[PDB]
Amino acid sequence: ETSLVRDLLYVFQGIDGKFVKMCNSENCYKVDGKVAVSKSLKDITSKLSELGWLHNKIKKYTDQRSLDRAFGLVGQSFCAALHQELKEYYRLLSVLHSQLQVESSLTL
Amino acid sequence: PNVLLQNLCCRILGKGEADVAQQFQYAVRVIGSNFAPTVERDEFLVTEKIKKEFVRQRREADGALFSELHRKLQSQGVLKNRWSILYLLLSLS
Amino acid sequence: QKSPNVLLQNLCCRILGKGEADVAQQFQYAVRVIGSNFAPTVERDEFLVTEKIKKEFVRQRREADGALFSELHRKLQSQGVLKNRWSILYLLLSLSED
Amino acid sequence: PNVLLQNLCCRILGKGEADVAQQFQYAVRVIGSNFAPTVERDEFLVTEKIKKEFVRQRREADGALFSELHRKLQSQGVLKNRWSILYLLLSLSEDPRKQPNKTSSFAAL
Amino acid sequence: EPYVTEAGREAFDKLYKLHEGGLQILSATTLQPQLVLLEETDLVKAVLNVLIGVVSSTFSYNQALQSFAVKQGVYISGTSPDNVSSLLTQ
Amino acid sequence: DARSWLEQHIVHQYWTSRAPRFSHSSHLHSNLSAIWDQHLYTTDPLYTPDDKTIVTETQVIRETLWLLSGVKKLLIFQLNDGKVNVRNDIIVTHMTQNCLRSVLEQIAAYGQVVFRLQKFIDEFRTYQAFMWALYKYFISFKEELTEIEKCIINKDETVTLAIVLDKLAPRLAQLKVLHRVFSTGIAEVPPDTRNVVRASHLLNTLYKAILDYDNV
Amino acid sequence: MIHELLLALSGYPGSIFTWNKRTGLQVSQDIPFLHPGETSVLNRLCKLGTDYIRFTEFIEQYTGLHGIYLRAFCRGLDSILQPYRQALLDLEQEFLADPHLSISHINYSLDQFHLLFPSIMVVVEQIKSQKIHGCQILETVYKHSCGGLPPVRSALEKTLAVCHGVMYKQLSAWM
Amino acid sequence: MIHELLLALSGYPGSIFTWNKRTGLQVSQDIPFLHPGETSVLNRLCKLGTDYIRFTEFIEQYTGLHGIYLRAFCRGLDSI
Amino acid sequence: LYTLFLESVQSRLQHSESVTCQSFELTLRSCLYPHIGKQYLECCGNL
Amino acid sequence: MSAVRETMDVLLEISRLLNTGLDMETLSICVRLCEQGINPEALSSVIKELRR
Amino acid sequence: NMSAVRETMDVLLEISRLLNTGLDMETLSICVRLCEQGINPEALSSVIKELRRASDTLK
Amino acid sequence: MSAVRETMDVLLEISRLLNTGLDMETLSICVRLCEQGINPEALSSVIKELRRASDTLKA
Repeated sequence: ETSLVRDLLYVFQGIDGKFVKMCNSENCYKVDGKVAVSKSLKDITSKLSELGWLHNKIKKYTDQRSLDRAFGLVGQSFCAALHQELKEYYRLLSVLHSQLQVESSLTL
Repeated sequence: PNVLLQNLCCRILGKGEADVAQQFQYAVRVIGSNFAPTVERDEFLVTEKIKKEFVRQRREADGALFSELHRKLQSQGVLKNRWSILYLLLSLS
Repeated sequence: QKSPNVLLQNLCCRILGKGEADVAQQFQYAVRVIGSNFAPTVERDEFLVTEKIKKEFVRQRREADGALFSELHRKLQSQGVLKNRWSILYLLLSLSED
Repeated sequence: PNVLLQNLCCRILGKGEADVAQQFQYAVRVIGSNFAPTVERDEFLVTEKIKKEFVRQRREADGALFSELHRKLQSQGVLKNRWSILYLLLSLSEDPRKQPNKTSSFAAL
Repeated sequence: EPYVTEAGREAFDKLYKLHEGGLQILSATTLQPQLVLLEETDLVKAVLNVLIGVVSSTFSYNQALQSFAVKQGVYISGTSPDNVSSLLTQ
Repeated sequence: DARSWLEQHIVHQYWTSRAPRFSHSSHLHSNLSAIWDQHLYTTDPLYTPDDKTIVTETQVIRETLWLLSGVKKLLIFQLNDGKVNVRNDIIVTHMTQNCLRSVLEQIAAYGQVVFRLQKFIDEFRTYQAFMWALYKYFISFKEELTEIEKCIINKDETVTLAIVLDKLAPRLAQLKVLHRVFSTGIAEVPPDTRNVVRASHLLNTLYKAILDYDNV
Repeated sequence: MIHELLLALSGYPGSIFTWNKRTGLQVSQDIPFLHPGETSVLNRLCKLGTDYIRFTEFIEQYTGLHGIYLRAFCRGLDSILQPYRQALLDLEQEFLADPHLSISHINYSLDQFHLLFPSIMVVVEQIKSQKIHGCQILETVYKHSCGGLPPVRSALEKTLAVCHGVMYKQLSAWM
Repeated sequence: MIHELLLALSGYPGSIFTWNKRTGLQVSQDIPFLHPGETSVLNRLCKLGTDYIRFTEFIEQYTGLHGIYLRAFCRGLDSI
Repeated sequence: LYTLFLESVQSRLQHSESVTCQSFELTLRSCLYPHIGKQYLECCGNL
Repeated sequence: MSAVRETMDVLLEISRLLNTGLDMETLSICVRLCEQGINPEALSSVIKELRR
Repeated sequence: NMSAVRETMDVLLEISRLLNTGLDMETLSICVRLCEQGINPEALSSVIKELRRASDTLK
Repeated sequence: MSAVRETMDVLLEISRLLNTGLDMETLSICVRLCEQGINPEALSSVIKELRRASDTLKA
């Protein structure tokens, strides 16, 4: 329960945490490996998977951005511009993780 | 209760203790008829409203900061009727 | 985990051949013994102890065993995960037999 | 003797002025068992044990110094209680090589 | 916290009293020497008098040497540790 | 009682164990050494739990600040003049013993040099006036010593590893460049003939150094 | 978590932060209490301290092959690491102001420096795998500051400016 | 410490600052509740008040061999 | 000659930032080489 | 007490951001009332009339 | 880490067999840990020896 | 009392060279004990037992 709640924070950052997902490149779908979990709160983490899936595609364009300074002048200055709004994504994530540690609700 | 209510009239009007009488009766009546909250208690609704307001004025940077600061208010663990205070600030913008 | 007492209980249990509580009395005895004041005999030289062990092998005519041990000492030192080698060498010294 | 032996029990532990009761009563019992020594007096013989010990631990320089200090000691004032003092320092003599195992992990047993 | 160096005078005073005590046990006399209050500003007035050749309550004039005599003990000696006991004599 | 007053108003002892020792803090990030040490005691069945002198935050750092412009300290197991090395049991509350050593050895070397530079101070004139230029420069490093000494004695002291060691951080580099000039200067001083060559090849490393540094 | 990583970012090694000097870096996370998700991102911040200690080694080696413009670019480049290091102690107080922050705060502050740090480290490595020295370091960094990324192109004009200033000294005396 | 270190500096014996005639004035070794580390520098601070009363003795012997220039050297050094 | 040197160094630095001087210490020696001259030409006059 | 200061600081900063026209003393008073379970609606209503 | 404990266990195990002993490796592994937890070599020897005295009598 | 101060400075040199590990205050207690008469064996025996005891109590 609370463990899926830490684990969606790791998938908003787009880098697989607690469980193996076997996905990062057609969604990000969590696998708990049980039938006893409901699929009414694993359907919610398939909406939280598609926010993290579409995240890693902006990060990986910026990983192809690292060049000595080859092709384009505008070509890495564009991806520069996509790194600013990406920084802000990370700012809405820093208030979420702070909700998790014991100090309204922590629900999904 | 009474002393605090009076001190408020005194402070905002910048006038002394027995010079606030007429307003003092108005506040006691308005407060007396609607003393307690009539709406559910739910911190989340207010934080969303405060954040839509910032969105509405495209003062998004002050909005982002406001979330950090609200989290800080919660984490300290000192207040209990956080919602009401935030709703009072929001009403006064 | 690896506290002095736990480590001693494991010794008693397996050696006597019985359960944890059947070796309970010898466990009490053991603790009394360890907690006896003993003053270090080794406050110097890893070398001098190694020499005594080598002397034990020669003394029993187990020369081949001393030839191999000498090489093995050099290895023991080299991996060096033991920071109280000397103590171990003394323990082994007292357990020397034919 | 009681105020002196006691104050030793407080200082050694560095703490406790009645929490050192156990150690006091114990010190008193120990002192109350009658030891007899191997050699009583002679300044030269105790001084010699300290010189040989010096050589043995590889603190040869210091051993050289100790002799100057010994002579000095007589001149600042003559002792009648020296053998016993010089012994006490002897029994507390240590080697500059090696540690005595752990004695801060030994408490847990 | 502070160590003695930073800790002003008091810490040093408590230390001096403890240290002297340590030595004081082997020496046996009728009564052990103890402090008798003067303040540091009261010492500078007893010395103002001894320059003209008048006694205070730390000086006892001796006709036998035609000289003055200060307290020899652990008599308060400022906050110095029995240093004024030798310095004030000069 | 003089002893109970001394125990309260001066920091608990670290050269002796007679007065125990601050080893708590209330966050969950500052007990790091105990958890890390625990993790190892669960993880390696061969672990020696190292015996460690507890500090007592920002008192090992004032004693490194002593060293850096003054005398040797016996909470540092230094040996000879060319070896000034770190005691093998000092820890700070909220850092790993391995991690902490790694820094104590940085600033160990920057006090290694200051102890060497002091070892040249003894009580021709060219060679005396070069030694006195080193020492005239020292009163401006001891001038800083009392600056940083007043920040840490104050309550709340609000100094630590990362904001104490930035104030002396340009002077730390100015003493590093004292070292190369003087290490390559003297080398004919222990073999025979001082006569002209001690003065001349010590003017020469000085002259190379003002050409190397000023003109770049 | 936080204070060992703040100072492994300044380039002082842990043993839960293994660094084996100039052949590589191993991240060294076998840590129970830090989650497999919070340690995975912690490796992403670690790569940015690997490139930070591959850069300071080039400082201390050439201020202390031959050329006055190797060490003039060394006093240009420290000025650019001056807000990097400035940010390292402002974070020290960030974890003292409240203790309700974790490493998500460290991911957020360090992306601004993430667009500086491989991109300048590749510039000096390209200088040094060709073994470029003299006035043509300045032409090398000029054809890099002709490049893109809006922070880096302003930064390398500052690193160009202190050792072009050393150029300016020769031809002022020469004239 | 503060007035107490001025009067060890004049060279005059203290209790904490023992005089041993072999060495001049020196701080006594390893005094509890003071770390040993601060006394080493303190020994050096005593070394300027030790040589200073090794100095007044060079004065007072010839003031208050023989030589009219001995006591002229006393009035040379007093301004130092 | 030592005092004269400091004064000719001091007045160039104060007349701050050293950037009016270039480059930099050998310029200060080549002011001192005329300080030697005024003694070297004037000793040779009495000869 | 320490905690309470820090809390008043957050509250003052939030107030500034929301440009409400409350200072420290009026806000402390407002907080003490709210904490007693006062209806914020009614309270805002009084405060606006008091500012007029 | 798993390799390191094992290599160590092995060098000791060759040496033990050479001086002869009825002991298994597992008890020998404990002894290293007891030494590593400190403890004077005479206390360690006495307890080991004593256990062996007790075993032999018992069976 | 003048006498009492001189002896302790020379005495502290031997004890620190020889490794004994007694501070000033304690070194004064033993000198008292030896002057009032004590068997030397007892005095060494207690000091060693108190020391061993103290380190364990603390830890």
